[PDB]
Amino acid sequence: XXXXXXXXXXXXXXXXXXXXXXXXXXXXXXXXXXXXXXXXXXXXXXXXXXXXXXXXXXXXXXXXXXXXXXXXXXXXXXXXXXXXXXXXXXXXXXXXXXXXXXXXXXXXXXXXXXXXXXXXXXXXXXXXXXXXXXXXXXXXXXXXXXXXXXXXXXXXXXXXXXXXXXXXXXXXXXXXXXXXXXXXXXXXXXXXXXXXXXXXXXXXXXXXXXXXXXXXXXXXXXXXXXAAA
Amino acid sequence: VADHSLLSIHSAKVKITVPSGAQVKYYCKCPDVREGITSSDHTTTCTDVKQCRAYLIDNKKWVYNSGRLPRGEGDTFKGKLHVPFV
Repeated sequence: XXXXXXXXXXXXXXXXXXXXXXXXXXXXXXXXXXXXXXXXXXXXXXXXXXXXXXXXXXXXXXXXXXXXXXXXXXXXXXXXXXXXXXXXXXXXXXXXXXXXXXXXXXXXXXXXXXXXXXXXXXXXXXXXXXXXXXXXXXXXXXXXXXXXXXXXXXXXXXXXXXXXXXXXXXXXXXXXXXXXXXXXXXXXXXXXXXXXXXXXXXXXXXXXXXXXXXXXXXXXXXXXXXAAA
Repeated sequence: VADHSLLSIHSAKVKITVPSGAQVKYYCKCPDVREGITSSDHTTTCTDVKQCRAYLIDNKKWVYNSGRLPRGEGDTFKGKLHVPFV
């Protein structure tokens, strides 16, 4: 139960500002015994290093964000911050916080551990949001393939990315394929999530997709029946 | 060349800086950053100014090859240069 958790994502217009928070918890050490990085990963790219801080002094910034991003840290609240100003279309990325024990003051190098956060999405564009419509993909009795049936749900017409899809509140994970999103000719995203199950449990066991789209605040639980479809 | 005006203190740690982005070659007797090709670094491990590498690889301008020069260990760079007073 060591943890780093980002917050502050969103859709921000060009030449505006945004602030990202990374909350630090768990460990065997005092707060302030870590160096902290911000890293960003753009859509379909590698990892870009953004900036660093440790005890509130050792700082530094990539020329991409230099004189535009200010990293700061509060050691009393266990909080790492990135204030970003004058945003551009080329800052659009998943931002990760990550912690280093190489550059900590107490220098306990033998017992080294990294740790990275879960990532927070910053999109720089003209703003908007749209929630998905969620539709069952129904299993057919004629589509019984060797005792296996497939069922799913289609998550359609949303913006921006991402949606998260779970099955039966996380109780069904085996055989689950959640597809990458496709950008439709409408300019909106769509994806399908599917799962393969025993055909014998159709109409006797309940299957529910759980779809979350954070930018619209849409949470949708969808029952999938054994409708041939 | 030495320049211990660089090695200030970061209120508990010994703090190196740089002239203009020049190449400062740095580590201390303790274990910390071992080369030093950087902007202004700090020093996690050591504290004393008197046990650190305040160096200036600032080879934007060559020199005369005085006997009272420390070698630039990397290479025999160019800079063949005349004598006026033949």
